[PDB]
Amino acid sequence: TTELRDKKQKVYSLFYRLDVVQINNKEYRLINCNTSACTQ
Amino acid sequence: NLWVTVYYGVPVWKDAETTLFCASDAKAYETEKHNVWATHACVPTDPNPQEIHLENVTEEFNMWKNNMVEQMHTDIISLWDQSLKPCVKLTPLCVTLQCTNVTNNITDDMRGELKNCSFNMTTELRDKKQKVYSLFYRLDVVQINNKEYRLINCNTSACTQACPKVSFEPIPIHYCAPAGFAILKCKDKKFNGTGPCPSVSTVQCTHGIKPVVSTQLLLNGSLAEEEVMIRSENITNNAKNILVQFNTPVQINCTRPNNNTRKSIRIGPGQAFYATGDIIGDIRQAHCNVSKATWNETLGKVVKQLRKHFGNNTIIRFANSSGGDLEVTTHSFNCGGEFFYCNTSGLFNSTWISNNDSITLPCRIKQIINMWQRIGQCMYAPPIQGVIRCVSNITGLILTRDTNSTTETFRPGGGDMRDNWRSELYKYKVVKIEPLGVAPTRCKRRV
Amino acid sequence: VFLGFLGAAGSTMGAASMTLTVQARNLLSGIVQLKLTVWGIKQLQARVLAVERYLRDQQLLGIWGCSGKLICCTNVPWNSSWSNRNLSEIWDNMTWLQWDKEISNYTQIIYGLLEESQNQQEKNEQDLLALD
Amino acid sequence: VFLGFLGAAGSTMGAASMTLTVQARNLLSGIVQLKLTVWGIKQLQARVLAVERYLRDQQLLGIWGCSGKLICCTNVPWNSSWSNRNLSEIWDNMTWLQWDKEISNYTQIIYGLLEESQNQQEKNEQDLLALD
Amino acid sequence: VFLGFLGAAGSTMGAASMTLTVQARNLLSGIVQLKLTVWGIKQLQARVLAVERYLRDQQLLGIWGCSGKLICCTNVPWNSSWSNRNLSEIWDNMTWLQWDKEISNYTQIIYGLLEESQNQQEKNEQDLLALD
Repeated sequence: TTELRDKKQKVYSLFYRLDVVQINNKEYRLINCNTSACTQ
Repeated sequence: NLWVTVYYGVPVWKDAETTLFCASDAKAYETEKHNVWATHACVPTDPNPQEIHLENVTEEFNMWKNNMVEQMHTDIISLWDQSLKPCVKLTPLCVTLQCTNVTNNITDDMRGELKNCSFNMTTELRDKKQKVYSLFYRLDVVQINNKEYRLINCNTSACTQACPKVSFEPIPIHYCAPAGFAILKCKDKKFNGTGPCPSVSTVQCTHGIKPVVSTQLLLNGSLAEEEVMIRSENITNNAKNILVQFNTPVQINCTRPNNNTRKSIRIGPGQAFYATGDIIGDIRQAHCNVSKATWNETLGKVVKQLRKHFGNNTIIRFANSSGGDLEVTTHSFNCGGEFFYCNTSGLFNSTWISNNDSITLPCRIKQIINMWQRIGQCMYAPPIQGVIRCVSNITGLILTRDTNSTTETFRPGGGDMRDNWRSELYKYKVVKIEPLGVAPTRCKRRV
Repeated sequence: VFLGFLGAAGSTMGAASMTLTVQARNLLSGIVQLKLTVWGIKQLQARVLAVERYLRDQQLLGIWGCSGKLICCTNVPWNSSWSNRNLSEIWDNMTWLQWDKEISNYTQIIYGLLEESQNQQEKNEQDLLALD
Repeated sequence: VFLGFLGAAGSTMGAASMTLTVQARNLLSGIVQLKLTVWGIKQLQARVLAVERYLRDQQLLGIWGCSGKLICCTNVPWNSSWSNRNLSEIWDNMTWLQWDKEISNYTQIIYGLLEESQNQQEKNEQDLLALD
Repeated sequence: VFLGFLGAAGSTMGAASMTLTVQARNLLSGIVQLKLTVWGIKQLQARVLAVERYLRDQQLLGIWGCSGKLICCTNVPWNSSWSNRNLSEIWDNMTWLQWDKEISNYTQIIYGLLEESQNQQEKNEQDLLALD
């Protein structure tokens, strides 16, 4: 989601496999989300 | 032979900055209405403010390095923010608007200026939405890419709704120094902006100063004695500006002839938003009324001064600003919570040689505003229900100085609101008393 | 005659000495009388700084064996290099502000001997007088 | 005999004067020993107000040339209009609370002369005795 | 000779007494000079605690009729049970730290008589000398 609260926007980004984990291309998850929130 | 003798309570002082604090009568606290302005948390004034003229005491006054202004400025800003934090944020208003022209009395004198938009807005019932509508000035919204429009603030920052209970009425504030510091006040009717004052007095605290925010024109300030006062950091430097203080109040009467309603919409959960209902009544553009002969007369008195710092054979012309940002281009001011932007071309359009009637000033209304040139945040004014009209005293000008051997042109400016505070605080300065002193005296001390 | 706070500021040092207490009282003053808030820690800070401001110098007068202040003598002789003027040229023809204008140059220098000499020597001496 | 804080409060002014120090100590007391929080600025404010409360009057005793307080004499005569009673009618037959009940009417009035008369005159005089 | 803050700490109590003021000054020190913030209430708290820390004991010296401190005598005799040593065994052969190591055991006990005896008796007596 972008600033325009209505339609999303398909984007891409790189993430280390130390940061993400497979759920269950394939589906992955930010590791922190199972423990707590994360701040930039 | 003389000896070192120690003295205490010596009437001497050094120019020094400290932390000033406010004072505010006792009737100003009776206005209640859930803390109007940033004031309530402020020590009541004494019923008998004291003073004392000081004979034989003279010294320098420098309004251009008077740090009282700087404190006051940032303190007012702080107050502003604190009064908004506990109020409703308008973040979910940032949506695509579907807008159309408003058919004002045919054909078209009003030029619309407002669009009756509509969109599906969220309500308390977190499950089903409802379509609502509201009016917004075309100064607040902008076309995306009926047509689609956007709240202008959403490209820069979030916006917060000012509480409907809190007001913006300027209230007289007194400033006091802590023990060991003195408030000095010259009573000299003459003052160049800096230098020695033959007649110096001192006071407990300052006189009540209203925190009036305005550009170009100064409103509800203090009056000058003798002649019109011209003050500038450097008259010859046109990179600077000129402060003009009047001798006689110049009445200005501004009106918004719109008995409009407030279709408040419950954009919860819980918190409420005040949208613009309908506009009915005398559909005329808001404007200001100025006594023309009065303006001409006073302007002349101003030119006399100018003559006195430029020569007895020069030409003085007055014109409007260089243009650009509306906030600087036009005269901005608050009346009753509403923000006006007026075309002062109707005033600043004249000339003087070598040696009713009334004026109507077209104004515009904005609801999204930015204080003190500050970016990163914005404040939404709620529409004020009913016809809004008020009157005030013009008490000075903020002028700037524009093939340089005769004709010079001057124009209105502003922007930096520290100028406004300084236009009053020039009468004051703060010094630090040093009680301890020594001196030679014929005395040899025994056991 | 009561003049008022700093009422003698515009007079000779001799004249001004008459009413040092009228000033002394208000050097510390006293009285005065949603959380935080502007002013919330400013009145705090200021009122604190007043107390410190006062005692910082009061302690010096405590060290400089007087205490009964406003005025007291010492056993330190005045060095002629510290603005060589006559008493009538000083006390009967100069304000305190004008005085500081000059003498301020030797402030810490004079404090040296005030902070010490007498304070050191007045004592010991007394202990020795207590021998019998 | 140690009575305790305000232990002589219920006695004649003469009797009470015996143990003024027992009270004096606790007039300032001392000791005592997520941010802000309730109490966070209340213990602050209170402990401050204690210090001010104390010194505000202590300075007056500093001005009223005594310092060695609890009790000291002056050179100001008592005006008979200020409750004309005999010493046995006062000191041997009246508590301090009962005393204030009456004399409180002339508080500032008496302070006038205490704040001044002697403080003014005791001095100058001394400077003149220092002539030789 | 100026040694510096605590410059005589490593010397005999007799020697150390020479320069008590050099220490005294910095016992209270003074000077020092987005809201809250870390340090925001820590410099506050600390600077406060310094003032209290000081006065708490200073008042005791106020009560113990001296005021002109660093050193003063009393009319309380030393009980031999409080570390029975000779003067040369004490003053000429012991540091202040070593002294406290022993005498600290009777601190409050000694304070009892200091807080009282003389303070009680010195007075009354004087009032009686004022009879004529």
